[PDB]
Amino acid sequence: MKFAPNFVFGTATSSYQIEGAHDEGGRTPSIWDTFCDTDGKVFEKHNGDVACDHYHRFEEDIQHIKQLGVDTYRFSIAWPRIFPSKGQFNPEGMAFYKTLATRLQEEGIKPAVTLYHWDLPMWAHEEGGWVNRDSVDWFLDFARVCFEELDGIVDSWITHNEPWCAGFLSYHLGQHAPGHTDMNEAVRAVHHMLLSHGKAVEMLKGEFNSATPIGITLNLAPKYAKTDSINDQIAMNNADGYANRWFLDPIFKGQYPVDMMNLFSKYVHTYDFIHAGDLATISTPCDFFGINFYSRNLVEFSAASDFLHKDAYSDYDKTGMGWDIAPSEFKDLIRRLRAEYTDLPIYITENGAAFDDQLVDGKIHDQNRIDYVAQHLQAVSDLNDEGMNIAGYYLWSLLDNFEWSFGYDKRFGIIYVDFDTQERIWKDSAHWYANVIQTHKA
Amino acid sequence: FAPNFVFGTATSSYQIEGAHDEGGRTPSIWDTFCDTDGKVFEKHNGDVACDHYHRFEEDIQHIKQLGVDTYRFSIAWPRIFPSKGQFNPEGMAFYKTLATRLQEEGIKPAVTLYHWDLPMWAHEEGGWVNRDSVDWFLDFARVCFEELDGIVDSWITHNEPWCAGFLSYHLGQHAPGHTDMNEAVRAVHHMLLSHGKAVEMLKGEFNSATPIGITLNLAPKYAKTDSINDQIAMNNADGYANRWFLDPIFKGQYPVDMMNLFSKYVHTYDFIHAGDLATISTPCDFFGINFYSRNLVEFSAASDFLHKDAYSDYDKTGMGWDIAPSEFKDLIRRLRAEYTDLPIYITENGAAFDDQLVDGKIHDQNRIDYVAQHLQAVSDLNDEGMNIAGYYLWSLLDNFEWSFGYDKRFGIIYVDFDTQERIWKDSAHWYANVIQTHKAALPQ
Amino acid sequence: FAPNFVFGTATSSYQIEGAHDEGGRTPSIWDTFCDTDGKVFEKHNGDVACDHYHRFEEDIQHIKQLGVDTYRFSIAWPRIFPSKGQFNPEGMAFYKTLATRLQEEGIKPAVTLYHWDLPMWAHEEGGWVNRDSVDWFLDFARVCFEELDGIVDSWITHNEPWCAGFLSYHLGQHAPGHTDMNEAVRAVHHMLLSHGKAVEMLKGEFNSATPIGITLNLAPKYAKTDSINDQIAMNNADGYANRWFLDPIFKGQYPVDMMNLFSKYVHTYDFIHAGDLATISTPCDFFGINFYSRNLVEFSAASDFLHKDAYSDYDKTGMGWDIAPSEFKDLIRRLRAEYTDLPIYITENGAAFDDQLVDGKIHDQNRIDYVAQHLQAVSDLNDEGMNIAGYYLWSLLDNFEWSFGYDKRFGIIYVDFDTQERIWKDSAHWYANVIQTHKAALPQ
Amino acid sequence: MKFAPNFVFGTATSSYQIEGAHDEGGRTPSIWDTFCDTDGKVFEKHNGDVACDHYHRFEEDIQHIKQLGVDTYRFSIAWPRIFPSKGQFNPEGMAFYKTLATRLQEEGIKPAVTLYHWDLPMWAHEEGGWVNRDSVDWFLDFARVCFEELDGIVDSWITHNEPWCAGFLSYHLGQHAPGHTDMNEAVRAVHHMLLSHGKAVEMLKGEFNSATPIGITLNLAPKYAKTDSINDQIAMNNADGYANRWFLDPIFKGQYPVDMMNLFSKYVHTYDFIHAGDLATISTPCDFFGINFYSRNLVEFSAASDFLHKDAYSDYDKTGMGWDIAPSEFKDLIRRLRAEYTDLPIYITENGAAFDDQLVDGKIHDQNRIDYVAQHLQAVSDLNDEGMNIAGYYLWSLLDNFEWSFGYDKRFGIIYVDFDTQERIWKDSAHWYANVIQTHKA
Repeated sequence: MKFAPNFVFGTATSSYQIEGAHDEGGRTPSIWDTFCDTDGKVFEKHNGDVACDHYHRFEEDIQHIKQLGVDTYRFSIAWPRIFPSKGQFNPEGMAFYKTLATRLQEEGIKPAVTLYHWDLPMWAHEEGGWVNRDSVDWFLDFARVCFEELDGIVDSWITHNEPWCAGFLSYHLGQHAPGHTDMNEAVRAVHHMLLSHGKAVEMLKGEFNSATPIGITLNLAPKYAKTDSINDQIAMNNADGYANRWFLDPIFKGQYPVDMMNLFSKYVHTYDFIHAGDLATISTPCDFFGINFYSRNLVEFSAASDFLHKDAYSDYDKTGMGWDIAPSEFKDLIRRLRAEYTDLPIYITENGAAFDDQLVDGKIHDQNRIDYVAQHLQAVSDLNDEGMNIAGYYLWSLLDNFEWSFGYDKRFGIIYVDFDTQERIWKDSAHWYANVIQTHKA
Repeated sequence: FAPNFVFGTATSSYQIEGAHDEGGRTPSIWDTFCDTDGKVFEKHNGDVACDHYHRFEEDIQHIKQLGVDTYRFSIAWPRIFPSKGQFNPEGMAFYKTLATRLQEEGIKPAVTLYHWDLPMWAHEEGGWVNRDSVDWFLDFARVCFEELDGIVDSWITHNEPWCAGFLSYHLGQHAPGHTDMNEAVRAVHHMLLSHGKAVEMLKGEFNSATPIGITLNLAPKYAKTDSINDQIAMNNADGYANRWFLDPIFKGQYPVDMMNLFSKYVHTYDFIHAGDLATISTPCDFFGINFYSRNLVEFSAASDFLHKDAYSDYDKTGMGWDIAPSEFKDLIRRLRAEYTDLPIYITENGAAFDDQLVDGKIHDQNRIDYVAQHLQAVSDLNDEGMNIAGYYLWSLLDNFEWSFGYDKRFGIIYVDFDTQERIWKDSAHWYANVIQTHKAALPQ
Repeated sequence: FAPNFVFGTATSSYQIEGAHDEGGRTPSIWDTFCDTDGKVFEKHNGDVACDHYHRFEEDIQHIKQLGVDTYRFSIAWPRIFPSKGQFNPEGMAFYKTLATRLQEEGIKPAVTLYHWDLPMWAHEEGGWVNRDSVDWFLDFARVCFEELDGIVDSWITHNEPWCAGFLSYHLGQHAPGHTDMNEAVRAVHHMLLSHGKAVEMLKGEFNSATPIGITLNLAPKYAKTDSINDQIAMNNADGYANRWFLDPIFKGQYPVDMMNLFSKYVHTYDFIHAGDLATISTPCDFFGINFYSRNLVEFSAASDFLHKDAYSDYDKTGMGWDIAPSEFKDLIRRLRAEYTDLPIYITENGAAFDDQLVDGKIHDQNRIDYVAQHLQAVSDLNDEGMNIAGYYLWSLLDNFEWSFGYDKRFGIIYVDFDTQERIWKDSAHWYANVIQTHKAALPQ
Repeated sequence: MKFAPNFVFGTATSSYQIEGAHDEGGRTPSIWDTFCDTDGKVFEKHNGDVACDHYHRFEEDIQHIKQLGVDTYRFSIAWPRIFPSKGQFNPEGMAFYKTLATRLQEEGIKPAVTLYHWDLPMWAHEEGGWVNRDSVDWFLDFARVCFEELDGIVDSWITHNEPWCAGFLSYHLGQHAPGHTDMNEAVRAVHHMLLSHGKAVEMLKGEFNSATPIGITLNLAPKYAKTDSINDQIAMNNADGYANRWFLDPIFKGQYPVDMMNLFSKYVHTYDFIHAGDLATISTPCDFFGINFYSRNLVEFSAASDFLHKDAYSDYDKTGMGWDIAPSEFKDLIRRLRAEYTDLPIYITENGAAFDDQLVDGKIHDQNRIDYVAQHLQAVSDLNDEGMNIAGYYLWSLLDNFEWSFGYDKRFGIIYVDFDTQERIWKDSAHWYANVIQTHKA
């Protein structure tokens, strides 16, 4: 495990998962506030009302981040804090992020700032949300004030976090807010996310004339055929198209994959929501490429599935989410990206694991989480020996937090959080990560 | 309840028998499915189960002490034809003895021919997807009729073709675990046609008057809202669960709304031959219903069949199923209005809850309450003229609950699967007392 | 025929009027469709047509000499509202004069409001796909009612929504020529709802007793063989052509078998709002039927709607359509058994044949024979109590036959489109004599 | 117009379209005999009972071919003459083809022999025809006796003619025999045709140890988008997949195009009829590549079409089939094939046109057919100047003949045939073609 002196270590969070203060500072509800309150959607109707109370306790968390010695803190800006109503900027909301980023710079920590990490304002939802092509303009007005007020104190920008989740998981499979099950809505939502990404990049580099590094973050889950049958090859292909190529191709090639457009045409009977110039804008050149990586999926064919695939039995070790622990597949992915897609510097903007953490005598001996991270850092190092140019690794997450549809039932943090008292207790993985970074610095 | 109302309790062969490779028994599709990775909870299987093949006398005594009029069980096809065309007298002898012993104790044997244990040899030739499955079943039913018709009180041809057909060949959750809608409609068709042919054989060729019928699981479907989309959703859920089976049996046709919907996958219906539906709808003596719950549903634009489950605020069993006795009543009234005047047996009803053994007892007041509510509904329905002739409580014993393995307990008698000890739960004592109370109300 | 049976003849505005840019008229979807390459035979159009807007007096005299009780015509929406919200008195004056003149000659005006000439301004806002089309139509119907209700004998709201909806927005053969099943179901819905709302307006707001109804083209469907696949095929052809329209109008619902089939393309039905179907099914005074032929169909595994045309050995018209008077009778009997007791007008029936002008005459014995057979069928049906109150012969004049242009002649009067000369075909003389003969049978 | 001395000129026919003698010499009916007799399927129930009576008049036709001066005569062998019943070889049927090819060699004319040109025996149809994987073996037994008895006197072999027609037009669109409309049957039929091709090639080169040149003939119709909209791009893609790539990819890449497998999965819910090794065999190396080329298609998107496309309005000059005259598109095609698919030598195994031929004073002044051929020969010459290696051109057809579902209503011949009397009358295009070949020979 050897990293170039240039390599950045990071840790990451998002606004709705940690901030709390959900109705303070002028903040109006997001699609996730109301989704948490919809029956059946979130584990035990858990919500982000209080979360990690980070809005109030940000100073303490800055100290935790300082003590880790990470070069970089990745966080998101709450859209509903900045534009709590349409066209109505909220200076109090912007002040919190201005302070946050100023304070991080003062402590010598790079702010890596995600603009959209899933907390769409309810007023936007009420007009059709991401399905409405106007969402692109709503997003640009949000990005514009962010750039006006923060570009000078931010180290890098990430436009969108996981449009597969915000698009497909949210509007097709109905597991994430706003919980719809409509493939036409989903492809329109994704398209508008990606186009909003491209336009914000053009805005930053054109009219702001800024050289701040900017890119998108995609979650990528490499897909494997259970057998070598032709059916299972189709299945892998289609799982891969649905999770990965539907996003990679527009961003890097300026095209959607026609094989997936044909498969999606069981629901989507026109593609005229893709206007001339959209794909050129989606593929506007960026400074780096962000990857959230958690696992692979083994799949096989299903004659009864619209998209011709279903999950297959996996015999791998699994995290407490039930996801495969899959570092070799992480390496397959990165090689593929370099062979097929891009030469840009890569940041692993998220990697991490939930395990059934046990608090005993004020400690958390999360050897399982240590083993997970160690394997993936090892893989990064080895990939960097092949010239794969992974510029950095941000560990998800700084803190245990609101894990979406699972609520507080799933802990991804290297720092444990008692959600009653708000106490932070470093897990063994925090102590170990701090040390790994220090060893690299020598 | 009426003086001729029957109280019962129910099991099936693979879920209780064990002795999976004894007495000439060869593997069923469930034996191999249990061994297929990812299909059954912790790869649990029916190798031992409740070891009933060995302990049947003990279980008979349990049945006797319960005071039930009826014991419903199934015949393991792989015990009877362990290979194609090769009858196994030792397998039949177990069932002949079982039924004789029940009669000797004054208990009516209600016998299910097919409760899901298709022989592997049949599966290896295409299973229920193959139209020859009708003849394979017929040969099975024929020898059962030859050897047992004199000793059984009633016959049930098929148990839950929605499960054996759709859950098994379309949704892949039950053996053999396929996910192919064309296989699944062919499978269901052959099961229903096999039922029709078995009833014709019993009444024509055997000239027997033994009551015979089919058992369907029926799950009434409700719309979340009154929007037309949600009405379409309820229509299609109800077609998929219920009407696909009820229409052929009682009307001699398949519902064309569902044929059209299924034509996203099924591009020909020529597997339905001339005469098939006339045979499927051949007249029977009763209609068996397995009832557990309702489903509340709504529309989904991204679903092939236009529906998905909607959130339910009902009290639920340990399966997460709604406790839905009012909906049971809507179901029974609907059947009388739209489908049949035949006498109805509730061939299964019951519940799984998280049973705790404490100081040798099982305080399953939740199961008691579940059953009480449905018995009350039966009684009420019978006051309306709805002619429910009996109720069989699923199940006598905790047993192998399919893809959930031994993790879900439906028994009124607890079974410790390490020791095979039977321990009566509170629900067993209570059920025995409910039957006594009903008998004490009748004039002797 | 009965003493109050009416004989008629029929046209529509765009097919005969001409003067396409005069009198304030702005273009319809057909004007622009005729100019779109590949859509209409030799890019023929309705610029001149039969020049009836100018020659109406001559045509009235022709109608008078025929002796018909009724003349059915349509009102050009682009003459009345040439722009959204801008009423055009000069356009209305033509129709006021026309109807007044018909009355003065003792001829009943049967008036079609929508016969396919949607204004381009409406099309540019989404046409019939837009729910606002209901209000646009309503404003059109309102002024027609205001200005003409006193002078018209009956109203027909819509002519052939299967054509205006499916043939136009799904199969792309008629204006505006789209091929989108979601547009097509929305279009049909808005046409039917517009009908319902217009009838409510006439009877509620205008408090008028003028008879009003809708006109559907209906094409009875037959299976090539008795296989279930061919039965499914006939079911789906009949749903697509007929039941999609009959069920909402007479039953207040859309057929769910067809909703399911159409869900290969249509993934939500929330364009049907609360109240829509109650309004669509509002009671009317008669039911209009345009009848031309049957279709024999069979199954096709490769067709979305599971059917295709089957070979027909029937005698055929110059359109290649079956000559099918027996099937006309099955249709009318079926309507009385399953849908309605309302009086029926045959608002169109007729045929195209390859007419030859020779020495100033047209010997169309083929058209005579076609019409004779259907008139005989009407008479026979009326002896059975089937209550067909009238028959309107399509058409008075050879005219613009849509995507076929002037290449197909349905008139009983021949029109030389170079000179505008009208020449009575043998069928016109014969029809006049048939009406005389019927009048001479009645006691004066 | 200059052709290498090596360039071969040809003319072409097929057995059922010219032979007649339908019930003589032991010949049993083909799927086309019975299709012609099925109501509604063929123009005026025309059939090949007599056709051009070539079975009897072959000597005269050899003389016509001689007089043309063509290097090559392309013809087909009637399967129902060779195996009129399953497993029952018919020496009388083989003798006619042995004589035919011996006589052509004696006159110094290369026989180019098509094995399957659409006349499947009714006994094969009765067992499921090309849908049945056993069709591969039935075909091999036919090919085997052909090779045994004819390889020594044949100049080249063509395994199959237009599997798009024999597969898709015949089993999906129902326009050709046996007239089915079933997409599952169609893809199975095609697959078995292609696999039978590959196996026959392996047989010829392995167990026969023969070096006779062998290849497949595909009809290829290049596809063009009406506009530059994304929808119309999808439409072009799918028209191209359906007509061309579904055949080109297996043959040259050993794969089916997954975009078309996904689109076809509206009807075809499993692809396990493609067994391991099938695609390797389908793509077995061949000596040349045969192209039947007639036209292009301009297409546009349709939301109501399963395969997302429909024909668009064409303003090009058209033949009497209504097909575009499209030589520039012919050149697009050949360039593409060299850029994307193959370097093998190409034979244009069919090119020609039907026009409303007028017989006046014993002549046929078919200037329209001359102009058509001239443009395409010109295009071949120009392509050969770019190094596109078109080794030869066979003009369809030697004779007016039975044009399938159009019967005798469509005349593709350079030699007119009175079908009452059987008289052959050279059209002006015959005289012109003869002369073009002679000019090349100088």
